[PDB]
Amino acid sequence: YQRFEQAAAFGVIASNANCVWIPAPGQLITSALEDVNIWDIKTGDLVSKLSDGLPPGASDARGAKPAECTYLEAHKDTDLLAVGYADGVIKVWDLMSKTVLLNFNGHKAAITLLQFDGTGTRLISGSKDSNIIVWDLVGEVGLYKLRSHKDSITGFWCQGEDWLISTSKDGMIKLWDLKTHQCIETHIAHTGECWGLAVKDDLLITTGTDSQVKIWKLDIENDKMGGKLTEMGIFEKQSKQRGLKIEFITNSSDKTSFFYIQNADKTIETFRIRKEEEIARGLKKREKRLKEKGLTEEEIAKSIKESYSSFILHPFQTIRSLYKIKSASWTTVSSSKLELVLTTSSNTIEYYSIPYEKRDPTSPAPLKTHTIELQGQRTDVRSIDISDDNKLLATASNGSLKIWNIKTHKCIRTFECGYALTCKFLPGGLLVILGTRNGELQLFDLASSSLLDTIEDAHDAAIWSLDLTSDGKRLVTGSADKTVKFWDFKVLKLHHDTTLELTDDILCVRVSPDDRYLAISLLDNTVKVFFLDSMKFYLSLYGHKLPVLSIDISFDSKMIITSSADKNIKIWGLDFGDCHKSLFAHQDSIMNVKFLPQSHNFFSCSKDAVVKYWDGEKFECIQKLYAHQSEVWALAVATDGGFVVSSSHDHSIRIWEETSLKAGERLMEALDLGIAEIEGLEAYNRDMKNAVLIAVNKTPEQYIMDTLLRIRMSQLEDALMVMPFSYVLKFLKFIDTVMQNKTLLHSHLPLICKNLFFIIKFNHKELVSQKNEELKLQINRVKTELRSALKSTEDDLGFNVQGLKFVKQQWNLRHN
Amino acid sequence: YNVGKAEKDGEIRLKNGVAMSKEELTREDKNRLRRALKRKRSKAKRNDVVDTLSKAKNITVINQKGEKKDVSGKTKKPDSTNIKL
Amino acid sequence: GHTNAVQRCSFINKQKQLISCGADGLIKIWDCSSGECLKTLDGHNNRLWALSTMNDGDMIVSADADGVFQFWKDCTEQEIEEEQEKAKLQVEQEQSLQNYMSKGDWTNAFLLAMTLDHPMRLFNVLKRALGESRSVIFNEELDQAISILNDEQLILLMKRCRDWNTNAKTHTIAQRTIRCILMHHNIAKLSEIPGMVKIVDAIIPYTQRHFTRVDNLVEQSYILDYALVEMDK
Amino acid sequence: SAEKHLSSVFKFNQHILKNPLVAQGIVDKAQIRPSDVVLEVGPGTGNLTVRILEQAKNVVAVEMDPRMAAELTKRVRGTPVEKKLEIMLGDFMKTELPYFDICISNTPYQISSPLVFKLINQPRPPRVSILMFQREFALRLLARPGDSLYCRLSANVQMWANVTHIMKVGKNNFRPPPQVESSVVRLEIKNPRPQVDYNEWDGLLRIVFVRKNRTISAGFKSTTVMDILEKNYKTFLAMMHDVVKEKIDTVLKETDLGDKRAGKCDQNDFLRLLYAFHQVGIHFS
Amino acid sequence: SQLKNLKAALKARGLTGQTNVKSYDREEKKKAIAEIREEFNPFEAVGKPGISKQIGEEQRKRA
RNA sequence: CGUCGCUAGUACCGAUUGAAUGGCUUAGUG
Repeated sequence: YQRFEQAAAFGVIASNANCVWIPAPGQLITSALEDVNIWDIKTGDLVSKLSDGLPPGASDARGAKPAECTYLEAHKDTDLLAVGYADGVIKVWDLMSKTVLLNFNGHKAAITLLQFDGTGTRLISGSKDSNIIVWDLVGEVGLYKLRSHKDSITGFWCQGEDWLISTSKDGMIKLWDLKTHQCIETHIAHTGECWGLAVKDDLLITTGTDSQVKIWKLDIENDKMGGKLTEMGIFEKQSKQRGLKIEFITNSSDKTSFFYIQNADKTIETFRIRKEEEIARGLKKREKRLKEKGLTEEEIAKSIKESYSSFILHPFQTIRSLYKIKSASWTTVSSSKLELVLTTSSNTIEYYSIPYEKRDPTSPAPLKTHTIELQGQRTDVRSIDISDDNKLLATASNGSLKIWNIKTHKCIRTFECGYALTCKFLPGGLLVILGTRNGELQLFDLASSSLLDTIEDAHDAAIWSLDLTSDGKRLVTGSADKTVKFWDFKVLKLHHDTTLELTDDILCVRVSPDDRYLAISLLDNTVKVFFLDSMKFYLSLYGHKLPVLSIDISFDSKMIITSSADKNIKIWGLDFGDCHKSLFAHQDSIMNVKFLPQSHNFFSCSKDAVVKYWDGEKFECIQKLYAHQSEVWALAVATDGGFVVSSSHDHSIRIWEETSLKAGERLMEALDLGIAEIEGLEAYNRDMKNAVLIAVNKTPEQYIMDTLLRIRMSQLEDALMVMPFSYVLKFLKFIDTVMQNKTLLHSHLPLICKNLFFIIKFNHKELVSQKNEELKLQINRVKTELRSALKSTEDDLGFNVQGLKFVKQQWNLRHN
Repeated sequence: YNVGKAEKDGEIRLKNGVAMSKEELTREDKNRLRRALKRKRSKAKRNDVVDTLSKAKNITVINQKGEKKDVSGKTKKPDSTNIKL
Repeated sequence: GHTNAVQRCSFINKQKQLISCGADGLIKIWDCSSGECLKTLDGHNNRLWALSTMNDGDMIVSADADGVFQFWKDCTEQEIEEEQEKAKLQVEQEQSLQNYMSKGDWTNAFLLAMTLDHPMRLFNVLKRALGESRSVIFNEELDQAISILNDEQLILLMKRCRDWNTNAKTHTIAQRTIRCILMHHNIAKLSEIPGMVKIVDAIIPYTQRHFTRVDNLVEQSYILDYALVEMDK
Repeated sequence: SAEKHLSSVFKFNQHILKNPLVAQGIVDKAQIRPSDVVLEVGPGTGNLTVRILEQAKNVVAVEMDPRMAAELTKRVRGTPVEKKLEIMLGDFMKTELPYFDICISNTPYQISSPLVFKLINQPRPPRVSILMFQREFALRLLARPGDSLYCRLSANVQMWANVTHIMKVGKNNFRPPPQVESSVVRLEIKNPRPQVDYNEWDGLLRIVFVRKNRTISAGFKSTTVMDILEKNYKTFLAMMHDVVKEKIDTVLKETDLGDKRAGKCDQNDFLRLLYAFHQVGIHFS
Repeated sequence: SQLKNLKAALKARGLTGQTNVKSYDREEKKKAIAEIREEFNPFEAVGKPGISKQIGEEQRKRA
């Protein structure tokens, strides 16, 4: 067959990933799914696009849906971009190189937040896997990681390499000592979940699920072993919804600290720290007011503490925007004015500039300098059509109608409309028809660039589907009104000719390429086929478990394929109304299934974001191509069949176009290494007068003892038995050095005693023959220290038991 | 005296003589101990006809309330906006 | 859910909840949305007539047919504030214990472990503290710390040492802890502590077994003087 | 967890026929068409069920004893007719039964009276049903007007269906032998259902059958009959004891029915009585 | 021996193991069943010649 | 000793002109 692949993707400015900003008023780099886009704020269009590679639909592309980049984080000085993907792989990028600088895969979940250190060597990585792994770009490895947090990493702050603060989704904030790799102290950031953190100077502010935002102080040199991060007060903000991101600004000349809090609702609420002598002036004033009120000195002091948070900071402005913001960034700083960039859930980027002087801003409301909507669509595409001439793509969603040229991938014409459900496009590229849920039928002409005629009362209910005859004279409408209505064009306006009653509402309408007959879907799970010339019922198609979502008619017109929410795609023979075969293609509901023109084969798209190619003759999936991260709402095929387009809830539009050591033996080796080492250490010291042990990070005597401890007991006696004498002499040297270290002896005395007795018993004749006078001293010394150790434990045992029974006797006498 | 189960619900005490309070265990050790328990428990004429009823597929059981259910005890077997949206 | 007839029904918490007085004398609180008895309040032994609520049910008064007036007052936030505070103390203690063990301040770690009831940390604090001692019983400060334990803490400690003693690999640690306590407390006082003697009962047999052991390991030791005296010849 | 559910609906606590001719006769008199689905009540071991399955497109067996259902299952397992048998276990008087053209039943005698009307009230009822009843209950169904056994049950069933005797079954034909004799009858439900209110027909039939051998006029002399009927007239006016007395007097006099006995009355006689009260505004039920 | 090959061959076609695993068309599975059954019957590993007498019998049933 | 599961709970993402309440407000009554 002929393989299919995805050539070029568009239609989305960026996904729900953080905004990354570079000055230029500024330029913003925001990513779309796996690819990265750069949008200049002044122009409103992208300067350039950064794409990883591995185009979707290619053989080398992985079957499973690709992971989008959740978090983009940049360092200007190195000119490098860190990309965090859903799977967990972190890819280092350079905007100039246009490729991946470095690939890091150590996180099992998506990366929550990121940070380049100023040096650029270390990149702090935070993931939802509850682990912070500090990644070294120049080292190409993770030097270490932090695991104490029990929930996802909502934020972290590391300006100084020495110390680190991290805040978790659970709500516990834990200061970290990096060199020791342990958390210094733990306090709850909030009773609820903590999602936002920000450190500046001594000041620490955190926001939780509740409205109130908590102010903290941290004294890095306190070293009190307690109260390292402490709260003075909590100030209640207006928005009950939390703040995902907190970023601050100060101007050194101004000496004023402004900041925003990016909330999960559209409004971003902002706050400003008051200037200290003004706070001092306010403190004096409030003391005055209290004296006129008559409060006592103790009362006067009390009110200062409660209002102390109010003394510190005040709101300079609350900025409100048209669309919900996924992320925001502090772009520009100036005492004269502030300018901010924010990326919206509706895929449009808004940028606001506000001037202020002294306490409050001059402008009562924020003003938007620029926007990015030319390439942006506010709502997901419900219905897509391909132009007959094949050089125009018609895109329809709520309150918007977009036409996209194939080569440019840029919107040539934008049309205002209603909640359009289905889109249809007449032959010759003159007109397009849109059907709204409100009941109105909207007709536009590309040359007019405006609506010709609207019939609000065409259908009282929603026009859930629409189709045209091959001649195009008759327009077939299927609506929730339970009646199929036929509209005939006249010269241009539409007039109603005939209506067909039906028992249920119409889900879809499909007119055959030959125009002989019309197929109708209904809610009762049944498909019906009517003769178009006579409007007489011809045959039904029964047995579907759930309603059919789409109906398509093959070019030969002998077979139709019904796609239904039951997740089974069924092909039906019209000549006699039989189902030739049924396939469970997708794990979720199948929206649309389209015959390839002049081919029995068909594409299919479903809620679970899987789009598949199926052969009519083989009746099996030709190719499984997975590109979207969300439900693929609709699919349209070119007249030639060269290219096919799909739309997903992500707002992205994709164009698809065809191209061994034995027990005891290890003890022998371990003994040689350590005894070689201890002989050296003694050898080196007398003169003054290996790699494995370093990795073990234990003493040469300690390393062997782990080996001895490692040996299983049942094989231990045989291990000693096979052991030659020359190594037994080494093993006696081992004990003496172990015996020198008193701490290790008592920890493992019982095991050492049994081994020594077995060896001496098993080599008593060999031992006695040896004439080494030094060997006397080794056996003598081990004896004296062994006796003290054994006697000590015995004396403690006999001491305890004797008094232990004494207690029993005394209790008996009392109760007896 | 013989070591038994933990008296406190929040602790695990093995026969080894070691007690394990749940709070101090790290997540990884919590997982294996759960798996360790799993292996321990894993190894640890009317009936003859009832399996025949469950063996057969073409048997429908009617309860007192009148509903039809299979032998296993499970019931043997729309909004326009939801289906299309 | 009411065992006897319900004679008063009044809404509280705005729409959210309804309180019902039953002829059993039982005042039941229900969630209107889910219709489930959240709480069952029993302050009367007789059947009820009057159920007056104030401040959206923050204050509830129920009168008994006997002539007893019983007043309930809302304390949900009060209870929630309490548990919140204890969690703050518990998390602080858990961290501080961890810091001390890394630092090696076994004495402070010892106190925290007993309060938090952490056996492994109680194992590690004593085990490696003994190791430092090996390099009166444990050390002057920790020995003093052992002296100050209250009756409840002593019983908790003795519950462990019993469980420690039975295993030969760990009896060594427990005995020294027993040694310190007998050496740093009035032995008379230890006997009055209820339940101590039954703990004392289990330690004795295992102590004797370990005493027969070790003595035997001692006994095998003059295999080495048999080596010395023999080759001296 | 089969025991979990089957034990929740049953506790797991009958005279079995041993005469092959009656089973052969019952199936033979059914005259089963090849394109008919049969509801079989009381399959028992399956001796009747297997024969029906041979000549039936489908057979739906309904059983009360989980013991006996399995023996049906074992008998038919791995057979060409296995696909054509569906066994419903449990009470079937409460469940809405499926479509069926013929009903062959070794019916439990306890549910004999409910069963006969469930078929009659079954929407689109079976065209013919071979039911096996006892002599006493069956003879009431077959009882004709003027006979000793003529009763309300006969009057009610006869107008919604025709019942005909097939054969007599002796108590020896079963073991352990029942204390009562047995019989087989054929019930043919009328299509279309005679358009008379189910309640009204019962209402008139009941008040006159309180004493079947007593005059109809006397049956309306009871004080409660006037009170229950008087309020029924108050219902007619909403959407007077002397008046309803007089109205009853005219009806029984004009129809010449006030001096005869319910035990000696035909369908037409009651229908005429049913009309004459409707004209004067009296509705029974 | 032969058992080990059976599990591996079945597993390669997806004939064994849990189906609801998170993180092949059925008819082709049936085709695999036929291939597995015929392949693991050496009598009908392969047997030496002359073991079976199917050809002699079938030729005769034709007669 | 591991990986993936199943159950309970906590929160998260956006679609279901999601639905239902209330605050203000356009316009029409009053």
